[PDB]
Amino acid sequence: ISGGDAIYSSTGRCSLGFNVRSGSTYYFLTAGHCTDGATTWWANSARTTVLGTTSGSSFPNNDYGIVRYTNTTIPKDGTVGGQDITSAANATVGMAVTRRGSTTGTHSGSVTALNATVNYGGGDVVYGMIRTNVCAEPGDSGGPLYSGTRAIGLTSGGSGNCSSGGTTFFQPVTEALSAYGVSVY
Amino acid sequence: VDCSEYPKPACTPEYRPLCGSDNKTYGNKCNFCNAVVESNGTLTLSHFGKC
Repeated sequence: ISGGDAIYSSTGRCSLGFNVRSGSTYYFLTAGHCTDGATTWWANSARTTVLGTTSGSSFPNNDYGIVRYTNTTIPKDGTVGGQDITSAANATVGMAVTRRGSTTGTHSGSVTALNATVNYGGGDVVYGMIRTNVCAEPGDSGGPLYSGTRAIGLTSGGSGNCSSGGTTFFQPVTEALSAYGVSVY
Repeated sequence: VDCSEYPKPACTPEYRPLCGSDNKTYGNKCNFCNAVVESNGTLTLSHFGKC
């Protein structure tokens, strides 16, 4: 299982952001909006391959969550699709980024702005977000935003679509790494 | 589903599908409600789930 792949909660489907860990404990990161109110995660629609359970959730205000892996056999690739990730960095305006989601696959573009505030309504406001010209569609939540071998962010949301084009915002991955003490591999 | 609070400028892309009167599956309520607005109220809900 890698970044960009589907993940299933009792409520719907998201995307695995990045495979991370602390010591010998592995977790995965995804969107806070996916982890809020979800307990267990499964690797498939049938809900048979159990992945693990929610250890943390930060949404709204931020948009990151973490899931402690409980499946011992599932391979936990430290990649985004075939793509290896070695470190993490902070987005910069003009940075070329790539997103991978479980509905859309891989789409490229660049960072158009930093620290954007996005209001999803009903007090769901998030802040400190990476703005990009990359499209994303339902199902893509929590996917990875990378730049070559660097982890940059987690798909939070936005507007438009992949056919007509759109705007997507990403939550910096470093904030999430630091909140939980985990590191990418 | 109530689309009064729409349109909404941005939507989280969590996948919880709905079926619209246009036989198109909308990924979630937010995508669904913004389309209903976009159609000037023309679009409705056929049922929950994929079409």
